[PDB]
Amino acid sequence: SALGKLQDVVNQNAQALNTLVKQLSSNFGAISSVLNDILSRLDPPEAEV
Amino acid sequence: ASVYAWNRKRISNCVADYSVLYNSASFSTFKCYGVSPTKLNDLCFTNVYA
Repeated sequence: SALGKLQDVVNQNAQALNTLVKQLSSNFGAISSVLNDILSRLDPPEAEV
Repeated sequence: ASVYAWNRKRISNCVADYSVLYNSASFSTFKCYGVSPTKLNDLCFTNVYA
């Protein structure tokens, strides 16, 4: 634990990046979290939404 | 079937050409939801219920 002060910095940034990446799996109200799935199914007038 | 007792047909393990239906002159209504009627032949489904 002696170098916890340095490890904490590494952990906080790794955690921040992991969270940022995980957010890509969220729908946010969309039919899918995957942009390619939306584009393959819907036409622009609906895909845009 | 009567609408109160509608008939469900399960469709699986096959090639689904939706252009035969969509480009037909014989239907008065053809409304697709959650999917474009012209992209159907590019998609794969785990099941279709008619």
